[PDB]
Amino acid sequence: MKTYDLIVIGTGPGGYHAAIRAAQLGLKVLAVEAGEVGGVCLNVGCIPTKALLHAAETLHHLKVAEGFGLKAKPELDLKKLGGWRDQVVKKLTGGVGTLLKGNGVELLRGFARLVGPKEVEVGGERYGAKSLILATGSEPLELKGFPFGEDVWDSTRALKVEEGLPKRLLVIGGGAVGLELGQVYRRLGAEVTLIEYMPEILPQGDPETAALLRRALEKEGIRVRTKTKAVGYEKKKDGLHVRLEPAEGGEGEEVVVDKVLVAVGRKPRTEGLGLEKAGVKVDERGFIRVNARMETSVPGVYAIGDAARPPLLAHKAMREGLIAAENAAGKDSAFDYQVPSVVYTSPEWAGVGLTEEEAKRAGYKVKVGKFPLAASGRALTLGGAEGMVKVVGDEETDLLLGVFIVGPQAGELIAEAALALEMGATLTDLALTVHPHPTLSESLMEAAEAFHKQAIHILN
Amino acid sequence: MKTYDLIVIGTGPGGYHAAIRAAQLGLKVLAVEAGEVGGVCLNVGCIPTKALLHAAETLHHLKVAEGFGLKAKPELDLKKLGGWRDQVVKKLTGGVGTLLKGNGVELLRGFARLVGPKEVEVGGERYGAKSLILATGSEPLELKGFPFGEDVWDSTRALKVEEGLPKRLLVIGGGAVGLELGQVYRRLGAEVTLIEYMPEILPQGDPETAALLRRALEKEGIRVRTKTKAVGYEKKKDGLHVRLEPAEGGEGEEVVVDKVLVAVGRKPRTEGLGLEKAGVKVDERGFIRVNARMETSVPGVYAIGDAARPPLLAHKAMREGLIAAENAAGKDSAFDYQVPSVVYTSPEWAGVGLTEEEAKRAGYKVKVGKFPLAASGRALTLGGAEGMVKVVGDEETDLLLGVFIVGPQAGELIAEAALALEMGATLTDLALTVHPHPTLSESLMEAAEAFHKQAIHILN
Amino acid sequence: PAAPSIRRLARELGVDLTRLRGTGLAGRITEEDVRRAAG
Ligand SMILES: Cc1cc2nc3c(=O)[nH]c(=O)nc-3n(C[C@H](O)[C@H](O)[C@H](O)COP(=O)(O)OP(=O)(O)OC[C@H]3O[C@@H](n4cnc5c(N)ncnc54)[C@H](O)[C@@H]3O)c2cc1C
Ligand SMILES: Cc1cc2nc3c(=O)[nH]c(=O)nc-3n(C[C@H](O)[C@H](O)[C@H](O)COP(=O)(O)OP(=O)(O)OC[C@H]3O[C@@H](n4cnc5c(N)ncnc54)[C@H](O)[C@@H]3O)c2cc1C
Repeated sequence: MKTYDLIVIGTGPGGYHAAIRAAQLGLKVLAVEAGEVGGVCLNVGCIPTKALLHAAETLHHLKVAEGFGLKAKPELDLKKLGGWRDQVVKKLTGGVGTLLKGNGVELLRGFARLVGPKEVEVGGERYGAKSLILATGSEPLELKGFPFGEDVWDSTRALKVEEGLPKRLLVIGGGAVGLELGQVYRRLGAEVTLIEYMPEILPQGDPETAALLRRALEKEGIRVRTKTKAVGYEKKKDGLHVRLEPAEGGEGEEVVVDKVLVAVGRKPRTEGLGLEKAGVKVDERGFIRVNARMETSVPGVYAIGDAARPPLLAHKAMREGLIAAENAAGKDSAFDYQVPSVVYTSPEWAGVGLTEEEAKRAGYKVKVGKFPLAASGRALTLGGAEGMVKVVGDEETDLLLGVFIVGPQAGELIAEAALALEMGATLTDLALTVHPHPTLSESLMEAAEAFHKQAIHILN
Repeated sequence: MKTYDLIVIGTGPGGYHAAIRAAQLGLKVLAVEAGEVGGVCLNVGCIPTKALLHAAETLHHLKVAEGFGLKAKPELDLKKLGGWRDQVVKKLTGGVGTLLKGNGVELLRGFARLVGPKEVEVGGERYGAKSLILATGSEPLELKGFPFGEDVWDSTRALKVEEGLPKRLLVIGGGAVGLELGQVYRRLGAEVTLIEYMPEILPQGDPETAALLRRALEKEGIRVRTKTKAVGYEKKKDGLHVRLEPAEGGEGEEVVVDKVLVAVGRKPRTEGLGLEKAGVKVDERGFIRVNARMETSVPGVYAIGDAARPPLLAHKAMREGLIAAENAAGKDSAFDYQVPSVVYTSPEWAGVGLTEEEAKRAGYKVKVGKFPLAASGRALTLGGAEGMVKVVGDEETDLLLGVFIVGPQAGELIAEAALALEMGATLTDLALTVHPHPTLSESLMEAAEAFHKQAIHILN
Repeated sequence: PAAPSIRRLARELGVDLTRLRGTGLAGRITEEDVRRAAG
C-alpha cells in the first residue's frame, strides 16, 4: 500500500493541471495515465486538428494571395504534413511530462481502477490517498447504424490524412469536431457533405453567426444539410449509400460517399473505473455527478473535465482541475466562470455568454448590436472580410450578456468578451475601451457602438 | 444660403469620426479635405502598410510551411502587389466618403485656413460655425542632413515597392514606421540596416519585449544598430555613403546603401492654418494645446489627433474625434482612456498601460509576470512559438498596471489588456477569466498566473 | 479605477468620483453609487 496526499487519474488537460497545481500547493501527488500523457486534446484532439487546420488555411489562402501578386503552384505532401502533426504532438506531450516531473509529481503508467472510496488498483498493486481526482476524459460516441470500421471513421482516424484522402466524405454532426474536420478534408481535396440533426449547425451557439459560418463553408463547396439525420448505410460497389431522413423522421433520401466521419458527440470514460466499488454517483449519460467544488458524492473524491460534465472543452477541464486541486489542498475554491467555445474553421466561430434566446428566457430585456467584417479595414488588409460580431445585452441595465463572433481570429477575440462578462462590463464599457486601429478586435467595439445606434463605420 | 453648426478640418480618422458622430447627434456638419478623404492612415499610413506586411508575411510563412509538406516556388510580383494595395486603399477611402454622405455631412475639397475665432476660408470663400474641430494630422518629420529627395524617402515613397526595390536600404528610426517598412523591404529581398538613436527600439515601450522583436528581425538578416545616429551622407557613383556615429558621438563609421528611409517621427500640420488669427494656442512642438475635453484656448474650437498631441495613433485620433463631436453637440465628454500601441511586424509588438519604469516612478510596488510563447500549444500549431507576454502590476494591491506582448496576433490580444485596465482589473481577475484553449490569448492568463508564481505550463 | 461607463455617467450627472467611496466588491464604485451621490 503506497500512499499519497492525492492521486490523479488521467493526464489530459484536466488531470495534469490538477496534478501540477496540487504539487505547487505542497501535496505529494501520483498521476496515473493509461495511454499517452497529455490526453485527447494534445494527442488526438485540439492539437493535431489545429495543426491540420493551419496547414489547410495556409494552402487555401494562396488562392487569395494570387490576387496580390503571389504566384505559386502549391503541392501538399500529406505524409510530410502528418509527420509535422506528429512532431507538434510529441513536443507538447513530452512537455507535459517534463512539467509533471519538474513539479515533483510521480507518474505511473497503467489503467487505474478504484477498489474503494480512497483506494485505487493499478497493474495489480494498490495505491491510497486522502484525495482522489478523476480526470478520465471521454471518447468518440458511437452512432446507431454506423459502427466504427474501415469505412466509418471517428475523429482519431480522420486525423491521419496521410493514409489516403477519400474522394467523397460524409460528415455526421454539425458541432466543432465535424465542422473542423469537414473543412480540413475539403481543403485537402475531398468532396464533403455534412449533416446536422438540428435546424442549424452549432445548435448550442448563436444561430445568426453560426448560419454565417455555414454559408461560408457552403461557398467552399461543402454541402451542409441541416434538420437532417443519418439513419444507416449500405456498402455497395460504387461506395457507401447513406440513408438520410428529416430530423423528425419521414421520407428517406440517399447520398453516396467513400468514407463516413461520425462526430455526434463524446462518451465519458467512466465504465470499468471502479466507481461502483467506491460509491461515486454517475448520471444516466455516464457523467460523474459533481458540485461547484468539483466534489463527487464521495467526500475527498473529485471529478473534472469531460468525465464530469459538458461542455466537453479543454480550457474548462483545465480550470476544473485547478479548482479540484485547490480544494484537495484545503482551499475553498469553486467553479463559476463564463466558458467560451471556439470552432477553428475559417472563418472561425466563437461564443461566450447568453444567446438571444437564453437571455430572454433569463428574463432580460434583450437588445443586440451587430457589426459586419465588410466594414473592417483590417479584414480588407488581410485579403478580404467575411464575418460579423454580435453583442447581446440588457437594454435597461446596459449589461453585456453574450458575445458571438464569426471571422478570422474569432477564437482570440472571444477572450476579451469573456473578461468583459467576468468584470461585469456594460455595452458602454466595451464601446469606450480604445481598441487598436486597424485590428479585427475593433469589431467588438463597433458592435457595442451599434448596440447604441452610433457605430461609425456602418450606417445605423 | 447654407449654414453649419460645425466645421471639421480634415477627414482623417479623427476628422471623419468627429464629423460622423456630430451628425449622429443632430449637428449640421461641413467637413473640409485638402487631399484624399481618409487621411494618412487610410491613404499612406496604416492601411497600405498593413497590406504590404500581410503580403510579405504570407510569402515569408511559406518557408515554415515547407516544413509541413507545402512545397512551392513562390514568386511575388511587385506590380500586382502594388495594385492590390491601391485597391484596398481606394475601397476604404471611398467607404469614408459614402459614410460621410450617408450621415448628411457636406464634403468640401480645398485647404482650410482660419481667419477668425469661428470663421474659416477655403478657396477664397468664407464659412462660419459655432464649433470648429481641427483635425489636420501630421507629416513626415525631416531629419537634419537627410532632406527628402530621390534617394531619401519618407514613408509615403517607401510604400511604392513596385517602383524598384533598392538592393541596400538604410532605415533611420526604430519606431513602428521604420520597423514595419524595414521588415517589408527585407522580406522583399532588400538588404536592410536600421539605426536607432536610443539604446533600444520602440524606446517608448517595454524594453524586454521590444528587445525580443529586435532579435527576431536580426534573425531575418536586418542589421539593427541601437545607440546609433545618422550624421549625414554624400551621393557617390556606387551609392549613398552614409556616416553613422554613436548616439553620444565619437567613432565615425560609414555604411553604403542605395536608398535611405527617414522615419524619425512626425510634425503636426498646424502652420499656415490661421491659428494665429483665431487665438488658438500652440505648444513649442507645434501641437494645438487642448484639455481633456479636446478644447483649445478658444471656446467652441477643438483639436484632435496628430495635430493635438502624441501618441500619433489612429485609434486615439478616432476616439478624440468622438469626444470633440460630443462636446460640440453640448455633451460633456473627456478623454481619460488607455491607449494601446501596436507594431505590425512579424512577430507583432503591442503594449498598453505602464512599463515597469513608469509604474515605479508612479509609486507602485512593481512586480511582473512573464509567459514565453515557446510554452504555447497554439503557437506551435501555427508553425512557430516565438514571443512572450509580460504583465506589470502592483504587488500590494494586485492591480494590473500594464501589459506588453511580442508575438503573432499581439495587436489583437492587446485589446483584452486595454479592457482589463479600463475595468480596473487585478492580476487575479485576468488569471481567473477562462481563456479558450488552444489560443494565443492564453498567454495573458498564464502571464497573470506567473505573476502569482503558479503558472502551469512553465516552472515557477 | 472605475469602468468607462461609470466615469462617463459621473460626468453626465456632475458627480466627482474622487469624493466617493464605492460600495462594490473591493471598494469598487457602482452605477448606483454614482446615482446615489447625484441627488
Ligand atoms: C478532434 C477533436 C478536436 C477538439 N478540439 C478542441 C479545441 O480546439 N478546443 C477545446 O477546448 N476542446 C477541443 N476538443 C475537446 C477536448 O479535447 C476535451 O475537452 C479535453 O481533452 C478534455 O480533457 P480531459 O482532461 O478531461 O480529458 P482527456 O484529455 O480525455 O484526458 C483523460 C486522460 O485520462 C487517461 N485515462 C482514462 N481513463 C484512465 C484510467 N482508468 N486510468 C489511467 N488513465 C486513464 C486517458 O488516457 C487520457 O490521457 C476536441 C476534441 C476532439 C475529439
Ligand atoms: C507608414 C505609417 C504607418 C502607420 N501605421 C499605423 C498603425 O498601424 N496604427 C495606428 O494607429 N497609426 C498608424 N500610423 C499613424 C496614423 O496614420 C495617424 O495617427 C492617423 O492617421 C492620425 O489621424 P488624424 O485624423 O489625426 O490625421 P491624418 O490622418 O493625417 O488626417 C488629417 C487630414 O487633414 C487633411 N488636412 C490637413 N490640413 C488641412 C487643411 N488646412 N485643410 C483641409 N484639409 C487639411 C489632410 O490632408 C488629411 O486628410 C501610421 C503612420 C505612417 C506614416
